[PDB]
Amino acid sequence: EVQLQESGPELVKPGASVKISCKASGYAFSRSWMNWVKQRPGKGLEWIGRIYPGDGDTNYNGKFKGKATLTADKSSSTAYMQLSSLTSEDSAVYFCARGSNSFAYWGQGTLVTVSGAKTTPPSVYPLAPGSAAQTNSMVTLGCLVKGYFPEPVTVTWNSGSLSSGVHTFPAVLQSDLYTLSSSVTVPSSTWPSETVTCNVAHPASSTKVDKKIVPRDCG
Amino acid sequence: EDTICIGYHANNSTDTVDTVLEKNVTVTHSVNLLEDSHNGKLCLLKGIAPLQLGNCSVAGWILGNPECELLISRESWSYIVEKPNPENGTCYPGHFADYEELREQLSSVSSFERFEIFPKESSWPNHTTTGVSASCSHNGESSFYKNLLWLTGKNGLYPNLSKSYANNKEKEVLVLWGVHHPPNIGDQRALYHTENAYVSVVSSHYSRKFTPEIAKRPKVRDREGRINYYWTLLEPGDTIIFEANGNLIAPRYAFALSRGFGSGIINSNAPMDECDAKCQTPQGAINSSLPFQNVHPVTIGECPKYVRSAKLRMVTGLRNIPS
Amino acid sequence: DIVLTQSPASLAVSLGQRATISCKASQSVDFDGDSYMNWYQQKPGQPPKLLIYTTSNLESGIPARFSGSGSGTDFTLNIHPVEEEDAATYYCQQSSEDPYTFGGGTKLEIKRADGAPTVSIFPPSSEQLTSGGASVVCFLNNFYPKDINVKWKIDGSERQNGVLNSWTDQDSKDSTYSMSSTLTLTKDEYERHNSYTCEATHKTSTSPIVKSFNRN
Amino acid sequence: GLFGAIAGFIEGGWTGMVDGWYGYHHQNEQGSGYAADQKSTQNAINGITNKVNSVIEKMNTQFTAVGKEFNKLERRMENLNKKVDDGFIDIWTYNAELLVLLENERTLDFHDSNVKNLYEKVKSQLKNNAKEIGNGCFEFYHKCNDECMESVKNGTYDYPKYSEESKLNREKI
Ligand SMILES: *[C@@H]1O[C@H](CO)[C@@H](O[C@@H]2O[C@H](CO)[C@@H](O[C@@H]3O[C@H](CO)[C@@H](O)[C@H](O[C@H]4O[C@H](CO)[C@@H](O)[C@H](O[C@H]5O[C@H](CO)[C@@H](O)[C@H](O)[C@@H]5O)[C@@H]4O)[C@@H]3O)[C@H](O)[C@H]2NC(C)=O)[C@H](O)[C@H]1NC(C)=O
Ligand SMILES: *[C@@H]1O[C@H](CO)[C@@H](O[C@@H]2O[C@H](CO)[C@@H](O[C@@H]3O[C@H](CO)[C@@H](O)[C@H](O)[C@@H]3O)[C@H](O)[C@H]2NC(C)=O)[C@H](O)[C@H]1NC(C)=O
Ligand SMILES: *[C@@H]1O[C@H](CO)[C@@H](O[C@@H]2O[C@H](CO)[C@@H](O[C@@H]3O[C@H](CO)[C@@H](O)[C@H](O)[C@@H]3O)[C@H](O)[C@H]2NC(C)=O)[C@H](O)[C@H]1NC(C)=O
Repeated sequence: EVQLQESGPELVKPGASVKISCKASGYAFSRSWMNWVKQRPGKGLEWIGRIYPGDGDTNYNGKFKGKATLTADKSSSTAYMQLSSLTSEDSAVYFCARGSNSFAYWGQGTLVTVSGAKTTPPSVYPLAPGSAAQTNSMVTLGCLVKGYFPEPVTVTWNSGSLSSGVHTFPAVLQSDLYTLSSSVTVPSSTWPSETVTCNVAHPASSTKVDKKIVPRDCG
Repeated sequence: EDTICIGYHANNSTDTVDTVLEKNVTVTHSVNLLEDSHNGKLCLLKGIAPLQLGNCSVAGWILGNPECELLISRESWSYIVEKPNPENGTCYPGHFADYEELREQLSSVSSFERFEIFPKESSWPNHTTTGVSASCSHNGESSFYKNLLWLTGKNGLYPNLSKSYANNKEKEVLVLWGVHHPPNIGDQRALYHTENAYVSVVSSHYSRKFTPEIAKRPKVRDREGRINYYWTLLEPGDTIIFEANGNLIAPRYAFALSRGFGSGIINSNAPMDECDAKCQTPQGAINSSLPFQNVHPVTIGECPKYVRSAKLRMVTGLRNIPS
Repeated sequence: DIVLTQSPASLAVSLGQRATISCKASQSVDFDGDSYMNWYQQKPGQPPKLLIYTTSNLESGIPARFSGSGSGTDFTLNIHPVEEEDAATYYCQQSSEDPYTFGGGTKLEIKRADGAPTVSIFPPSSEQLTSGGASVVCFLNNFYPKDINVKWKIDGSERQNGVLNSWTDQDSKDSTYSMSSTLTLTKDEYERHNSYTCEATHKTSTSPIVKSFNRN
Repeated sequence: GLFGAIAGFIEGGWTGMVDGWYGYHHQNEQGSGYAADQKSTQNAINGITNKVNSVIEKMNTQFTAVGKEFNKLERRMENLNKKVDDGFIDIWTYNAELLVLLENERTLDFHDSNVKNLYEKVKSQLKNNAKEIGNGCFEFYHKCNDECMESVKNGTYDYPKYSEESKLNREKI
């Protein structure tokens, strides 16, 4: 009932600055310390700094004393964090959390990225079984997501209606463009009997694209 | 103790370039010559938006395939975008003669004037303009091409029609008609009441007489008999005449068109996002400043040359060797 | 500052059994009668969840099979019994001195019965073909353990350049792995062959598993 | 490289001297620092940017390459169209990659030439008033001044003013 909703993923070039936001609701925001934690892919969690939105009192990690700045908006109940002169190592996922000695309630986390390529939305290509052979009562289906630079993509199936064994493989980088795949396992009786659309989203470009998969051709 | 020194600049940029003698050498300053990024949208060339056909083919576009109705009266466009597999082509099964040329001729064009070449009220009185097929459905309702007229007989008769059109429109007009081949001889007797049918279309630069040929055929779209489509571009000032005694689906709406240059046919699934870039590709638009792009081969208007290369960087500075 | 050295780095415990995670410390994490030490659960794709606070206090909601214990320079965490859900990584965290720091992290693997990958291969889409490139994907869903090897043969000749492999972490409700392989060939070179096979050699079978397709 | 100066007897580049590409150091008694040769660096930037602008200019942009679509009975033309498109792309790609791989060396060699040409211009002024020590460095046998440090750069050194003093100190080494 208490939720910290974070901002969207962002992409900036090295040396620039960003504001990341964390809007709070469900509790008395004016009263509990806010927190920021940095998680490099693979490497460990790192605590950044603290804002107390009642008084604006700040604590800064000795490592991050110059890179990060923290503010808050009491009326809007939002927490802002500013990072300056970004380099490669700052490209990570940043979490807003509430608590003083025990980080209790955590945010969603945005993946700010610092590199040379530019924001490009992905193309979606359906993946049909091709051969008309019944491997079992089930047939595996999927969608491929090719050619997109900023990392976050969310692949749902029939607007999330199919939670039955859906896989979303981690993205892989080829010449500065992430590509990944998704799969399902739907009974062969109910496909292509019923519509199986995959819903993908790229929050870094505000692009939502669908593509119902259909069997292949030459028929 | 007291010296002078000659040296060469070094910077912290990691811009890597390839030379003939070695490769992947880091350099002070560089310029990229290859444009490697698109946006995956359908912008507006210059300011004039494209003509998104969507589900329809160019065949269903011109004849007004009743599922293509709302993309009519869009006469101003910069280029036409077709879905790769259009599932609304010709609603009536048959052969579309010289499809590819009309496809190519309708790539230079930039303006139509959809006009009623043969108004139904005053040009086909004796005959029946009420020709509807079940295959050309719309809203679960039988319809027909909204640019032609299925001329059947009225009061059991179907006299020799001899209408004609003079091209008084000062520009090239594109006329479209169709010839009927009923499924069996039984329906041929019922639709037109003549077993010896003919359709001739004659102009100062066109003459082809059509004889129909009634036979058993495989069923397509549930209508066994087939319709064959034909077209001709009338020069300004000539007259086309239509005479027949059966099996003629005559035009009602023709297209007076003015050629231009800069348009073509792209097929892609991109969305339109009102982004006014200087040149388009099926997978988006080009930033357009560089002289080389590898995004896609097919382009529309003042793009760079397409080279299938990974990266082309030119050294502007010199070898970077810092402390 | 204080460094939380965490042991072991990788861990695998069968279902219905106990799992023990140690967390040493450079200094003593004790603060006026309690130890300001916390534990967190981080499933892949999710932010950390708070497990134990102030070195033994279980937070509400999460079940009572989680036990935090320890005092002074070193603490431990118990899970009893380990469930399928617990497939994630766990971190220890001190809150005594500025700056607050986390441990190195440790990944919990659930030991279950071995499995055979259900293999699936898909040809490139027709729209993908128009892009000047094409990619064949070979899905390998629902197997166990990690170790698996995929080989691509174009007309029987094994191809190893241009492959891209990505593994999924354990399913939270299946204790199960998956991975996918992609060849990225040119539009022209894709059309110069017919036989596209991806074979997978796994522990579950002496001979490799094979599924393939042709363009007819 | 080719003239032996870049990555040769000038072993590394100076992380300082942002003023330009080529310059001097002049560690003096008054104060050290950096100062880039405005004359030779303006010729270099004016030549490379003329190279680059010349290269793009020789390639007019292409318009509305759409791709013709042929029917089910014209396979001969379709395969012909592919060759006349893929053929041009084969040429233009190849004809562009080598233009880059070839002229990048000429840009590096041109910098190797300029430094080597500049290093000899300083030598021809400081005939026997200095020696060559640190591979690109000169030792003033006459204790130069900042006035005279600017008096080696813009053609403002002369041996005669300091010659006999230099002649004195050569006799003890
Ligand atoms: C604009 O685009 C839309 C979308 O494509 C079109 O709607 C589509 O129309 C087609 C044709 O009406 C629909 O496909 C048919 O769907 C019906 C269900 O209502 C189904 O009965 C039919 O089965 C046909 O498919 C078989 C596949 O080969 C045929 O072989 C079969 O015929 C055999 O059986 C008969 C038995 O009498 C024999 O006589 C034959 O000779 C043959 O042996 C049968 O005809 C199709 O599946 C399609 O579903 C529908 N789209 C959607 C989304 O539902 C519009 O028609 C189009 N607009 C215009 C004007 O054309
Ligand atoms: C262009 O043609 C395509 C098919 O070639 C059309 O796709 C169709 O989209 C409709 C929705 O508009 C789908 O209909 C049904 O929607 C209901 C929602 O209540 C749902 O219950 C069904 O499961 C189904 O989704 C239809 O399935 C889909 N076609 C196929 C073959 O699946 C598209 O709408 C057409 N666009 C235009 C502008 O005409
Ligand atoms: C349908 O076709 C019939 C022909 O079978 C048209 O009927 C008559 O056609 C003639 C010749 O086009 C018209 O001219 C007049 O013929 C009479 C014959 O006695 C002559 O005396 C007049 O001086 C004049 O030449 C005639 O007006 C016309 N009759 C009628 C009643 O229209 C008929 O017009 C066609 N259209 C319709 C809607 O019936």
